[PDB]
Amino acid sequence: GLKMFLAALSLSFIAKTLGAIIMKSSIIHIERRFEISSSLVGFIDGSFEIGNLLVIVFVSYFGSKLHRPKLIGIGCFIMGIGGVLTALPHFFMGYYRTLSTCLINQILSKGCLKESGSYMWIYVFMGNMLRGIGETPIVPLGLSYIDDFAKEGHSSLYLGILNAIAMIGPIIGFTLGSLFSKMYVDIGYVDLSTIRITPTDSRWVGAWWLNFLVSGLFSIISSIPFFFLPQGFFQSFKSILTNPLYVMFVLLTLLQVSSYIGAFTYVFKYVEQQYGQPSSKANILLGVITIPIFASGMFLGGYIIKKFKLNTVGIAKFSCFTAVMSLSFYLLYFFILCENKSVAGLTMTYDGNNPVTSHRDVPLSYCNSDCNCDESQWEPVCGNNGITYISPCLAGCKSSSGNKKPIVFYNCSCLEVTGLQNRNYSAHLGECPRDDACTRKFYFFVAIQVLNLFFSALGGTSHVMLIVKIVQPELKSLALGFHSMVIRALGGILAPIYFGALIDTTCIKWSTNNCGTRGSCRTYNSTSFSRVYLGLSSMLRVSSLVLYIILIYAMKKKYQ
Ligand SMILES: *[C@@H]1O[C@H](CO)[C@@H](O[C@@H]2O[C@H](CO)[C@@H](O)[C@H](O)[C@H]2NC(C)=O)[C@H](O)[C@H]1NC(C)=O
Ligand SMILES: C[C@]12CC[C@H]3c4ccc(OS(=O)(=O)O)cc4CC[C@@H]3[C@@H]1CCC2=O
Ligand SMILES: *[C@@H]1O[C@H](CO)[C@@H](O)[C@H](O)[C@H]1NC(C)=O
Repeated sequence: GLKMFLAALSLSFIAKTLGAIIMKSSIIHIERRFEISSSLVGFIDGSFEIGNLLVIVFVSYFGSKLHRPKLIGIGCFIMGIGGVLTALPHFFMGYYRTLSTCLINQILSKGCLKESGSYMWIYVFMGNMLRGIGETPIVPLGLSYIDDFAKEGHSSLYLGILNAIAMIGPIIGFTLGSLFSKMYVDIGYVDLSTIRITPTDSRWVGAWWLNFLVSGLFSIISSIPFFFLPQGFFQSFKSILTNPLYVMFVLLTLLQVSSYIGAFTYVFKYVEQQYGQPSSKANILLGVITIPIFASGMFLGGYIIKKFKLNTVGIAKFSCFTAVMSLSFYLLYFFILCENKSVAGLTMTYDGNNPVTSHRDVPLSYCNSDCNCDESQWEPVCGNNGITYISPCLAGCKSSSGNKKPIVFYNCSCLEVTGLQNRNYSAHLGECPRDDACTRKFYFFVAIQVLNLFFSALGGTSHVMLIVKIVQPELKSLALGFHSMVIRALGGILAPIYFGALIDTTCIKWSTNNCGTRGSCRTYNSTSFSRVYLGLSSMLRVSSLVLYIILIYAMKKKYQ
């Protein structure tokens, strides 16, 4: 009889997952467009959790479940509104808007402060918090209703089946995300034949608002069927944290999730700054190749735990095994890397021959000297030598071909290598793409990501199964609830934040905002991005592994 409820919940789970990706696939765009640092784009990303942590508290004191289906419905409806709200800042903000050649010819010749636009991110941040306030009722209350209507061995298995179908969402999310990150932000408003920036450039902000509008409409449509369907605490918390093992595990999980959440939030920016790949490719490769294998990994983990008869002391050893395997593959990321992009004036002297300690305050070279011009304009042009430059004026170029589609500057004062004197010094817009070898290494990156995430998923269910055998039977609901709350809150709100702070400390060139304020990051120090990204994710992981080993030792003792 209750097939209706299951269908509806599946729609909702598909909707929930679609929502989460639409947020993490638009990070590279929202950040790029509202012009905020990586830290805030982490804050905005976390606000979703921030809302989740809010709704929890409000129900805990002065709230409770009542008529589950209508509640799930109002939750999904609020999630959809929130998606629509998050898309809304685009319709009342304005158009998302340097080719100046050398001006040796001419030499020695308030509103921005009051920029509400500067706190316009506060809109998206709110919308995401709405989404968080609305999503929370889905999972726990849906599982409660299931367990209310379930025969022997049904509610839990139902979680499994629903989780499987949910994996159809990330597939569409990334697929749609790959489609809308190729469409310029003002698509339909501006004639797309004049926009010079390309999807590979670092100023390209794709249609994120389409992502959010589609996610919101899907969420509302999935909220529709839920209507017309049905017709002390602290004391235990004390105990749950009194059990040393539980504490070890929650800490163990928190460490890994923070390594997962940071990596997910900034994987698109890492793909783009290390290898030359845009966001559209990354999105679709994660959606077509990685997600089916991730679902296969989750299924295989469940089956391995269900068939091989792995007990408590054994399930922990198996999950640790998955981790050693995942970490091994992750630690391989450090051998499939790529040299730094030589951005004259940022990683080297302007003459392109001497490398310097600081990106900041690099003295102008003869070539980039008399040509006085801005020093905060990121209009990158790469020359025949293959070294990126900052701006056509900072490269000392004199003449331009014109607004014709291929814009090739000439007579550039820099690029004064003596080996190409007979050759020209033309430099076309954009940065120059990385050598083929790096594009090749991108595929090793995708393969290592696939294998890592497969071995990660292999231990997915094991986490829930363990969090229930490490704790006394009468504390389970509270123990798993506190686990989920700690993981979501801490990992979700803090990890996108400090990962972005450290990625910020790796940034080389920032862009002026409306009124003289660090805006967004135009180019990064790839190698440092790695040591701060791949590095913080590895230590968090290694530390998780280290505690597991300790946990296994202890479990091997407690039961023996
Ligand atoms: C780029 O430099 C070339 C070579 O100097 C310029 O071509 C010469 O321009 C000047 C003035 O017209 C004269 O030397 C000759 O008429 C041109 N022939 C050459 C090769 O000497 C060219 O005009 C410059 N283009 C700009 C404005 O960037
Ligand atoms: C598998 C996933 C899509 C992308 C995933 C990912 C991708 C790269 C990544 O970092 S990477 O260095 O391993 O590539 C971390 C993660 C963490 C989990 C994250 C999602 C969970 C649900 C989902 O559909
Ligand atoms: C330099 O540019 C000229 C056009 O001005 C082009 O004909 C030439 O092939 C380029 N390089 C060489 C080999 O001189």
